[PDB]
Amino acid sequence: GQFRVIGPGHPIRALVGDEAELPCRISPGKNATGMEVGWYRSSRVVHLYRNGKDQDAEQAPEYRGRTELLKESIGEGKVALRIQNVRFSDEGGYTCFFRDHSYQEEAAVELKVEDPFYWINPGR
Repeated sequence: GQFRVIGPGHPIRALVGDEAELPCRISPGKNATGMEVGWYRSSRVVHLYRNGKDQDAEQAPEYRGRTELLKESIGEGKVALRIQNVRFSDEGGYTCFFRDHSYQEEAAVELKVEDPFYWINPGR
C-alpha cells in the first residue's frame, strides 16, 4: 500500500516509423530516482532502469538501441518509455513497474499502430 502505478488510461497511438512515448507514474507522487523502473511486453524486458541508470544488458534484443526512458520528471515519480522506429510488432500491451525494495506495483499501457504507407510494395 505504499503506492500504486498508473498509466495514461487510454491507448497511445503511433504511425509506423514514429517514436511513441508511453507514460507511467507512481501515486501518490514521490521521488522514484532510486527505484527500479521497468517496462516489459504483455516477460520480455523492453527497458530497465536501476541504481541510477538504464541497464542495457538486461533488455531484450528486439528493443536494443530502440528505447529510452525519459527521466526528467522521475523525481516526481513520472517516467515515459520512448520506443523508436515503431513497427507493427510493437503494437499491443506493455507493463510498466516501479519497485522500491520488496514493494512493486505495475500498470498496463497499450500502443496502437497505423501504417501510413500501407500501400507500398504490394504483390510480393
